[PDB]
Amino acid sequence: KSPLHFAASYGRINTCQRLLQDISDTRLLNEGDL
Amino acid sequence: EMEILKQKYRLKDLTFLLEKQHELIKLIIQKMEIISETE
Amino acid sequence: EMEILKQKYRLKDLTFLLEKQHELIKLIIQKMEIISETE
Repeated sequence: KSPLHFAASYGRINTCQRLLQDISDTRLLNEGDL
Repeated sequence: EMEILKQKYRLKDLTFLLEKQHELIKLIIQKMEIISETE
Repeated sequence: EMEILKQKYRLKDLTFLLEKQHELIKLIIQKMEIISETE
């Protein structure tokens, strides 16, 4: 949750790619942290 | 007028250098690696 | 004239410190190591 927000916030593309490739259900991109 | 124009050019140069510096710092944040505080 | 000259000196000092800061940040980018985002 928090690591994905941090990576997307500061353009860490490698972390986002290696984190969002785990599953194809897409339950992490659609969320709001505060 | 000459002094005011010189001050304006100095401020414009400061602004341009600040844009370049901000871009460099954004690159530093983008490319640096973190292994301890990964939350 | 005195106030304008003081402002000009303050801006000159800001410019010099910004050059030094930009050089330091360029050094940071040059010398930092990246092990995660190597593309």
